[PDB]
Amino acid sequence: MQDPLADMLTRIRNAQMAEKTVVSMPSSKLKAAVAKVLKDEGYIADFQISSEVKPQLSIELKYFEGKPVIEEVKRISRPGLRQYKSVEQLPKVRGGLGVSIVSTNKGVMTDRAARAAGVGGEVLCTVF
Amino acid sequence: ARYIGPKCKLSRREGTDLFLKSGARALDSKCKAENVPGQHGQRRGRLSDYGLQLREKQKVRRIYGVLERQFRGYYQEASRRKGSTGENLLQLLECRLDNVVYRMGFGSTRSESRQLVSHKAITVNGQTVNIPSYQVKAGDVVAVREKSKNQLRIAQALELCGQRGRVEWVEVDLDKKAGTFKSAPARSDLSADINENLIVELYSK
Amino acid sequence: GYIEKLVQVNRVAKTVKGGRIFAFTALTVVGDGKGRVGFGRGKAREVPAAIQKAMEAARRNMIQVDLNGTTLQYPTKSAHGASKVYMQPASEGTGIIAGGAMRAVLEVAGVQNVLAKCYGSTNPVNVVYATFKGLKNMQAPEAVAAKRGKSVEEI
Amino acid sequence: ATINQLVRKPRKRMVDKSDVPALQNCPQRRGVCTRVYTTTPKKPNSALRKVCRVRLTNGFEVSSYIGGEGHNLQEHSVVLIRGGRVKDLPGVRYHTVRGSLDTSGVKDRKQGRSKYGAKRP
Amino acid sequence: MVTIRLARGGSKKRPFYHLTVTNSRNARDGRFVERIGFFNPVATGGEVRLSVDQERATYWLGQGAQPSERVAQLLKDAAK
Amino acid sequence: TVRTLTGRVVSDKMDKTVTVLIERRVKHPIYGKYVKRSTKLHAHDESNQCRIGDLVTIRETRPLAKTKAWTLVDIVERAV
RNA sequence: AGUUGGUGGGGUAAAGGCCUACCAAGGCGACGAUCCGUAACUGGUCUGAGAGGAUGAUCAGUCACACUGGAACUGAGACAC
RNA sequence: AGAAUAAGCACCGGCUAACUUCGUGCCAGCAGCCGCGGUAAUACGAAGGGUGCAAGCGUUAAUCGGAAUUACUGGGCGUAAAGCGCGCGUAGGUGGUUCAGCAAGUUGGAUGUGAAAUCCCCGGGCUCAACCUGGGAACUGCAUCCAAAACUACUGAGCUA
Repeated sequence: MQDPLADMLTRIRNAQMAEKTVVSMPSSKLKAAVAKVLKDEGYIADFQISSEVKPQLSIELKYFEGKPVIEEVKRISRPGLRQYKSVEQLPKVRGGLGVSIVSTNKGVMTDRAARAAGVGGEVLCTVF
Repeated sequence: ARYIGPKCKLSRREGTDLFLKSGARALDSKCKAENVPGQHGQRRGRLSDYGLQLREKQKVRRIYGVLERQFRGYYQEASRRKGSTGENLLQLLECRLDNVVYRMGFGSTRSESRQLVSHKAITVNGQTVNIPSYQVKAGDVVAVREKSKNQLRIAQALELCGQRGRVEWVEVDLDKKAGTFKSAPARSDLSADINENLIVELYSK
Repeated sequence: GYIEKLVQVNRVAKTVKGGRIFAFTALTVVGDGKGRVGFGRGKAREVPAAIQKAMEAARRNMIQVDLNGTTLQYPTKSAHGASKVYMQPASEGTGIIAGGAMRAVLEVAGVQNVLAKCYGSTNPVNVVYATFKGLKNMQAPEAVAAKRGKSVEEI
Repeated sequence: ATINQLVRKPRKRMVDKSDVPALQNCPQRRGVCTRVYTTTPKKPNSALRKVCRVRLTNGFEVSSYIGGEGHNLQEHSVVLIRGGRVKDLPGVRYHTVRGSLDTSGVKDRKQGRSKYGAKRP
Repeated sequence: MVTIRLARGGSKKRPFYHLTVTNSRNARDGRFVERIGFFNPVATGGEVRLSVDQERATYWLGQGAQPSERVAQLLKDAAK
Repeated sequence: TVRTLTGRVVSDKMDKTVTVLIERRVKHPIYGKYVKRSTKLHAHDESNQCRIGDLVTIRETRPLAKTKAWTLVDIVERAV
């Protein structure tokens, strides 16, 4: 309703508790772009956009040993409290093993790349 | 100040060979090291976790004759200095002038070394330093004052230092009765019977 | 070669027709001291029997914690029944900064340099469960790369 | 809890009132004894504790415990009072420092002499 | 008047002086506009006895600053 | 060159002066949430044009009344 | 209700209701005005892993005061320990 | 010149390192909490012993911590304290999706400032230390300018969830 992005993570998180294979939900620039980071990071197998006037976003999910690959996904920059960090202040999820997706001005992209690119932005969510 | 008193009780309380006595005789022939001092030396009873750390703390304190206020500052400086707080600790009080002289063997015990150093009888780098707690550096030469060269105490202790374990990190010239501090020893160079990790954990309480 | 530590000994009781009966409950933690750890409980009428029953029960329920080496890998938080525990890796030198209830667990499990804190209830039985759950869910970097299907380049 | 609810009204910290209000942020005060008496403790205890009512230099009237065995205090005696209450004595929240001004230290004391103002023999 | 004087900034029986640019009305160790150098009368080993920062010393001198009888001697000694 | 502020005007029932509301957003020091703030300033208007509801711009300028140190730049938007 | 603006004049080293004459009814306030109690402020200090909490000795910057109230004089500078 | 002029304080039931005896017997008393003492007290008084500290040792008074016990970091509201009796609604807070613009937020850099001392890092001088001091770091802030347009704010144009 008032946070379509957090709807994406919770839809993903609920499915992995229920051992579902694919999920469907309306798409957007942020939803598709965050799916880009997740797929290139290996947390999701693949994502497609059903290009119609009302587009969906479909994610097929990954399980390694039955346990879902994404152990935990947590929203950070909620609409009630938008969170902005500098390059030095960007979070490190689980000591660098995880990824904290940060929407910088060079597109949506991970915290590891943001430090390399030397740009901060809005810390959207943390993954592990 | 300094602790003045019977020395076996310090070793008997812990049950470890504290080097408060010269190596002329083994401690068992001098004192009942198998009992803690006092009337109730024959009892039993497991020490608590905190007690083990505190007993570990006083072993390092009693071996070198240091009060905790300096030790706490020595801990603070060890906590200050980069690297592990563990080995930063023992180096700080191993570089004391009295302890270095004891390693040089000019005194049979650190108590002799402290009195001998405090009596202006030791000059390091040519200048008389009469304080036990001076921190010597790498390459510093520590010598005995020329008027004190004929002291039988250093004359006796130098031989007693032979049958005590030749320490590698410092060398002594017998004829000149002067030695140089090469470098600060590492963990392997000191006795492993200590547990310096008990030092850090106790001071976090 | 198994190092064993006693966390607590507790005197519980139950009432019957006439007086009360006393039972001693002890919880201990066992481990190799490098990579293995295990905890167990045991109830017996007497302390020498009580601490012993905990011994086999602990050694029969052990796991494999994947430490980074002399320390833990990543700061993690674990909870079990109103007992929240936070543990963070620490550099070489600092001792075991943890509560006496869990200090046995990290020290026995081979951890020697860690920063830990207990939040919420501090029941020794429950906090041991909490740290155990955190240590069991521990993941080494090569395992996470396997989940995401990449190399250690993800760091 | 809501971050917006906190912005309007920040979290408030209670300030506990001192358990020694008549001392007024001072380590000790000087007073005179208006009444020396003995009182009975609560349920578990049973004794005759010596307590005296003190008129402090700031006007406060309080009762403070007299520690030790035996005391020489009576009406119109200048004493120094320190903090710390007595759990089994209702209404007593101060202690009388032995060995200062009129209240002499306990006679024949050998252990813990400094706490009770006792000379070394 | 702006003046260049010495601010006693050492310890008991062990004086240390800061060569200080300040208004003459301010106290000796008090307010100033700029410190330019220092002087060590009891320097023993590696302690520099007198550092002047000759650049800024000329600028305030060109602005009308009047050095005291000690700084003027030290200023010449630095250049001599 | 010169810092000019923009705001919504609120009152114009005076002579040759108009009151402009300035919108600010300062984060709470602890909770880090942006809270909208108000800064009503008594702007001077040598001739009167601005009516209520118009966005205008003002410069910190000469104090020319007891509460009037800001004067108008121009109307950027007129409340038709 | 000089209260908030405007106009003329006076006044200051200088703008300004700083003062005055006249005109208008304005100005501030739940974004806390006004009132009550307390209090010199800051760099800083203590504690804390940090975020924070407590505090404003020594030293340094600013301010206010000089037995209480008020007033001006001289002077570049004071309404002056 | 001569060991000659130089050791005391608190505690020992658990928390908390350190125990026996004697006298007392819910009296005397201790006590930060649990609590001890009513005739065989490691908890009272004394002795011995030990413990910790040491020209200092304890008590008080006060702040912070422990206290995640005002929880932003970092708490809760079925029964432990906590969902207004229930609607509507003002200020406010937050707002589906697409394109373009702008640049207040946001990000990076530069400049000025953020007094000195202090905190911190590397050195130097007092026989060492306390202390002094050199340089650096920091002052997490503000102001201006320059770049960027993923997200928020604004503007313009749309779409139907």
